[PDB]
Amino acid sequence: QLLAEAAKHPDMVRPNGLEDTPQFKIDIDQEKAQALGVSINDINTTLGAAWGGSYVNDFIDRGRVKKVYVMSEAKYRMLPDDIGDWYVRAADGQMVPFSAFSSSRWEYGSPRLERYNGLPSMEILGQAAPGKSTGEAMELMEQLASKLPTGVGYDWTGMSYQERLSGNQAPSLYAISLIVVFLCLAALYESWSIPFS
Amino acid sequence: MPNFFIDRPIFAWVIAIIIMLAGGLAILKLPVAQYPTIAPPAVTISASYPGADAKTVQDTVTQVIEQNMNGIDNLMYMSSNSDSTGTVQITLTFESGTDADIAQVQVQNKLQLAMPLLPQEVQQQGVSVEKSSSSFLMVVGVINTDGTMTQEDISDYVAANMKDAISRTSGVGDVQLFGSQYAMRIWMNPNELNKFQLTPVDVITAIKAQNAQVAAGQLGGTPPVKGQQLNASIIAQTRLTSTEEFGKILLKVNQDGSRVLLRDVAKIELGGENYDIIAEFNGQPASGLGIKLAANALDTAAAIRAELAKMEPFFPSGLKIVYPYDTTPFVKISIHEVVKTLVEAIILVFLVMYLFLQNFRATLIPTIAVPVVLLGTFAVLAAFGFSINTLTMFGMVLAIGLLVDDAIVVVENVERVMAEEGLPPKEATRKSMGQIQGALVGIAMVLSAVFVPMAFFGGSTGAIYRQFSITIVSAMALSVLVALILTPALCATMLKPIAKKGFFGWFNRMFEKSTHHYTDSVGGILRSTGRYLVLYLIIVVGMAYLFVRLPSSFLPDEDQGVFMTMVQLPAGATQERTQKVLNEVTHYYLTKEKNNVESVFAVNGFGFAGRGQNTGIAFVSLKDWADRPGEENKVEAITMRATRAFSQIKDAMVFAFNLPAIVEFDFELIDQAGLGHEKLTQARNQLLAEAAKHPDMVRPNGLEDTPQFKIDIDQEKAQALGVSINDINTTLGAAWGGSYVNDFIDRGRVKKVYVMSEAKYRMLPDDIGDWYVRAADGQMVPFSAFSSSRWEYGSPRLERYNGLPSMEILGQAAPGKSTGEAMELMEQLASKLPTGVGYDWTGMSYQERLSGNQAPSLYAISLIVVFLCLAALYESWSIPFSVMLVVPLGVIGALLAATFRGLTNDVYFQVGLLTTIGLSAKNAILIVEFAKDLMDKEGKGLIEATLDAVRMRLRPILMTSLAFILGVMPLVISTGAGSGAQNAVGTGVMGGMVTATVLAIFFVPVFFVVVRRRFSRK
Amino acid sequence: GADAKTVQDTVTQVIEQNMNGIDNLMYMSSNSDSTGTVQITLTFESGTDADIAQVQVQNKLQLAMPLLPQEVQQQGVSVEKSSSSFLMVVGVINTDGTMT
Amino acid sequence: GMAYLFVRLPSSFLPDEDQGVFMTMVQLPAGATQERTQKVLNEVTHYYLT
Amino acid sequence: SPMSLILMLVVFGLIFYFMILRPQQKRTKEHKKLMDS
Ligand SMILES: CC1(C)S[C@@H]2[C@H](NC(=O)[C@H](N)c3ccccc3)C(=O)N2[C@H]1C(=O)O
Ligand SMILES: CC1(C)S[C@@H]2[C@H](NC(=O)[C@H](N)c3ccccc3)C(=O)N2[C@H]1C(=O)O
Ligand SMILES: CC1(C)S[C@@H]2[C@H](NC(=O)[C@H](N)c3ccccc3)C(=O)N2[C@H]1C(=O)O
Repeated sequence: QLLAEAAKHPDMVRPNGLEDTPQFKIDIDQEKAQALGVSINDINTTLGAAWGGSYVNDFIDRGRVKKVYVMSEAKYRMLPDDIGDWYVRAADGQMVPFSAFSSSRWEYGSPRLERYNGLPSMEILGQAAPGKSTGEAMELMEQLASKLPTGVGYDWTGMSYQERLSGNQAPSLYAISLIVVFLCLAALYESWSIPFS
Repeated sequence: MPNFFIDRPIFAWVIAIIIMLAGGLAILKLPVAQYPTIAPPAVTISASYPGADAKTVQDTVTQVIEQNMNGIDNLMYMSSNSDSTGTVQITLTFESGTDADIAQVQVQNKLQLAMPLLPQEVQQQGVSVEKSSSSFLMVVGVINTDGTMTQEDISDYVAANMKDAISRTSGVGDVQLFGSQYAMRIWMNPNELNKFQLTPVDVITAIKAQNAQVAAGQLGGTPPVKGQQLNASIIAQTRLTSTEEFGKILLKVNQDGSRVLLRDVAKIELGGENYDIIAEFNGQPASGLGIKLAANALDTAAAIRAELAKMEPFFPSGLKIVYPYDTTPFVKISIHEVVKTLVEAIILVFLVMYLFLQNFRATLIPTIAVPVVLLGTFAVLAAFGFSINTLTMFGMVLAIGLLVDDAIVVVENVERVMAEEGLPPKEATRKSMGQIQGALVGIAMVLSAVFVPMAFFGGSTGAIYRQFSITIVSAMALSVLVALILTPALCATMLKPIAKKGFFGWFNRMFEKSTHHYTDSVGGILRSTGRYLVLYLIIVVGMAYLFVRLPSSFLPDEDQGVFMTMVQLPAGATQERTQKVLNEVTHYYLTKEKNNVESVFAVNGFGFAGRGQNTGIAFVSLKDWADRPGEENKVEAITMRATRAFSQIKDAMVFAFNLPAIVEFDFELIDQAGLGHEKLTQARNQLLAEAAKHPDMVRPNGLEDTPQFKIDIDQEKAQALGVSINDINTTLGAAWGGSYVNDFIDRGRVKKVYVMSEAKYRMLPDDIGDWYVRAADGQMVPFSAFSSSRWEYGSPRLERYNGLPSMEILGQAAPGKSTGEAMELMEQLASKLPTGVGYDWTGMSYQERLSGNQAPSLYAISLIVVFLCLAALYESWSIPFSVMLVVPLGVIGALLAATFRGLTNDVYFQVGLLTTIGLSAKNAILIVEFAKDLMDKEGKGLIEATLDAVRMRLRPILMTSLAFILGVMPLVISTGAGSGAQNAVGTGVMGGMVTATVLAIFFVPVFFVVVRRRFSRK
Repeated sequence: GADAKTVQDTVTQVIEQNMNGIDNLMYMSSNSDSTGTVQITLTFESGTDADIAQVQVQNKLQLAMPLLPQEVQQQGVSVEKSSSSFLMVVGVINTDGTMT
Repeated sequence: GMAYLFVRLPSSFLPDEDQGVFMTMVQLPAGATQERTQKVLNEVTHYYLT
Repeated sequence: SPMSLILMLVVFGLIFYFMILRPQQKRTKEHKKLMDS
């Protein structure tokens, strides 16, 4: 709603994360799993192991320690169906397909996922480049998005949280020298009345 | 530079304004703080072992950790506790002044270098480590308005938004909490289990199984097959959420294809992590936030209160936030006094001036000669490591008076000439500063030999004396210059003479006389000295006697709108009981102390020296000062009387008390020759008991031994039946102490999943049989088939000092005077004890040199740096003693003062006389000065010179005093807000400044004259 | 081999939640790649002891890592400081077309 | 005039100083295999060398 | 708060009633100087 709305006051604002990706749900059916006599372990391992890669031992390779990974070669893990392909062993001493107790289904998920201060959060890159007065560019956001639901709050990160920049504070120290200089110059014998020149 | 700065006003003015502007900023850059970091920072390693006990923990965690710290820097003293619950708290203290940051980071490693040994349960729960500071900067608590909140939901709710919300403010602290973040609890039940032939194991197992996020690569990742276009990660089993799913777990399946859910064996519900601490607010279900810290300490506080709105609306059923304990107001209600003081003093001074200089056209001088300084003073405060706090505030306030002083001491003489020589504004002001010149310096540099010297002190005490010392040195600095470069300047611009009404301006006449009577007097008294000199000593004696007759306190028992009260029940007291007895406590306040007691944060099961479900504490928040009139309506008594009321409250000890008025006796025994707790507890017996036969009208701090339940698993019988000595131990502790199984996300947050048998099956010894373990055979077995009981004693909490078995004592001898004797008994008294039993000093006691026990060391010192500093005046030796001598006078004044007032020799007091002595020294100088001058500056005239001086100098002396002695009357009375401190200070100087002027003048012309007659005698 | 779900809740969480007391925590950023990667960046007020400002942390990490999934502990948790990125980036290449 | 003139001038942090270096990014659709991201990188790499 | 009218007054009153109280204590300790006899 926001990134989209903010989009109706511009001339000619974006999320920084990635957007949601398709994912593959498995749902291991315990009962059916136990009915067959297969450790809900041998399963999970026999899965991730072959699809994600396990860090087994270590081994020295030409005078250096290295890892020993195990993962099923590509040929057998490119497609959903390929899941059946994998057979787990049951106590019985007889192999079992995943498919004998697994079901699929697709759902969306989130490639990268983020949270600000232990809290679920999403970053935005709102840029107003006139060049002048950005202290206004921020105001929209904070109120603009104020029309949002409940739980949704806001805050400033990165460059934005560093409130006082150069120029947004420059006017503060300047008027100052109008003190330390007027001041310093007055020290010349009798200054007052004259300093202004 | 005066005769120099006096012909060029603007460069002067301008150099003052600068100093001013040094505040416009200084103020700001400053962290307002309640108090000066006054303690040894100290790392404190917390550990836990769910369901253990004082035995295991003591030996399986505290030990593997206290013993694995062979090399650390600045280990002052390693304290230790070991609660029967798993809790372990090795606190490590460090010499006041170390790198709190590395002092702790320097440790943790040695912890890692040992934690791989800790019991799995202990590692897992997570070992902890922190620093301990001013405890809870302000303790917010949450409560349900709409009676819809559980004893746990407020902790839970607090746990997800607030606790971590802490840092919404500008700055925040280390530790905070109460209550219990929710936790998936699967209360179990032995009967069903035995029915289904099931073990707690199966359960604990069935959990780690059907509930646990799993990693499952992804389709078409890593070394793909060339030509794959789709790439998506796989998602398998995840964590659990619904309180129901857990219930829907799968435990077993019999012969009829039917299944058994976790539900079928245990009640599953959303509970807390541990049920040992229940808290109440005016007896209303409530949980709080232990904000143990959080920069402008004053501003932070006020901001958590700003953040407050972020949750008013939030959550439908009340949830009104209340602030039971807040150590904040003591700042606004302190910064004020300073101001009020400065304000009242600056005004108060203005007036005096009129009744003396009667010129408004020159009454302004000081009114600049004061702020300007207290400003630059603020500046030189951030100059170093000092914080705008109450302590460094008094100095401001205190020094104020003094700060003022210089003013007139510079405006009168600079004007005295205005009538004496009838000389012109500008031409006079030079000559004016042509004398108080050096005087002014030494005078100032001299005090630095009485405030500074005191700064450098012990460890804790000095932590204030300096927060003091410089606070006044600093202010004594700006003093001279501002009074040397600005005053001489601000005086030479505005003013108008003559070499000479009625109304109230006849006053001057009344004054003149008294000037004369003084002159006429001293002269006569001089003539016959000895008569007055012998009187001097009598006093000298008196003072002393008087002095040694006055007590010694650290700092007052300052009244703070806060106060604790404790509750300790008998060994074994169930939660219920501790509560029944807490409820009474809570009553009394809300009941019979209505007019004051605003509230009463009560917590069942949590005592400062004891813990479990026997202890208890209540946070009583009295109604503010302006609403409690009389003394009897104040803390000292409210506490005094309540404890009295409790007395007759049979079978549990209770009492309350005011707070130390600064964050902070203790005697440690040791098990050194290898004995044991029992023998060691057998000795602390003989001692605490014996020490008890020399008192007027001494106690262990730990808890005493509690009844325990021994089990003794009979291995043989156990194996004969075919039951894993494991399935056993687990199936036991598991169901009786609670295991930390998996984790599960609860509404977007990770939480624990604990398993423990519901109460119904674990309240009594017999209930042990109830539990059935499974044997390989495939047939259930009772514990009772291989377990036996028996009761023995044990020790609730258990402790050890420096990796060694030890017990703490709280030996207090409160006469007030000489505690260095109170200790001696102990060390020798207990010397009659067995072998292995040693002693040592912990806490407050180990900090040997306190304030007053060392004060005599630095004092005799200034008798060097002052005598010394003052000698630098042209030709000093032979003469120095006179100013020196003037000291006892103002001293017997401040003394009589605190004596009558029934006051003790407190720090601010130990401070006082110094001020005074400074003044006692002050005036004297300005007299012996002109005295010295005259005799050399021009024609010789001893006696005829001193008088002449004793005259010229009287108007000022008297002048100042009217001021100072007026910019202090304020503090001495007041006992409404803070003020106890403001009592010792104020009363300290009045009594001084009085006996420091009437009595102190006459003698200087004496001391000095006789110190001079002491020269031509060789 | 995890994914944005587990990691988010089984590592980032057991670690972001187990840092209750740290000094100068300006703002705690966070990413959680679907691959296992987790990057809690902790910023500090311009001007602190980069050295203790970090050494002051690690402990609170240990005070929590025993909970991380075995796979995660094992791979090795890491911690660093971030400065001027790559003072100069050298790369290597095969001249003789013999390198993988 | 000065004033008017002043308020008429923009505000930059520091120039967009030219440095003999420069980054260019490549973001493909959700699911894009390595291959794809590469196919689209290769073009990028081209243009410059090209 | 605007209590300067009840405070500034306490001043005019305070000063006088306190100064002479100082001067007086300095006239008796001045006469008791009869120790010249
Ligand atoms: C606040 C401090 C500057 S003074 C205090 C103490 N220093 C001394 O006691 C001093 N060396 C000394 C004086 C006399 C005899 C023996 C030793 C110390 O350490 N603290 C400092 C700190 O912690 O920062
Ligand atoms: C914010 C501040 C008040 S403290 C910080 C620092 N002060 C010190 O290092 C410390 N007092 C010191 C130690 C050793 C010798 C001399 C002084 C300093 O200067 N800053 C102040 C400021 O710039 O305003
Ligand atoms: C490079 C530094 C010496 S100046 C810079 C900053 N200090 C201030 O902003 C200063 N106290 C201030 C001025 C005006 C208003 C409020 C506060 C700070 O911190 N940095 C120092 C550091 O990191 O070493």
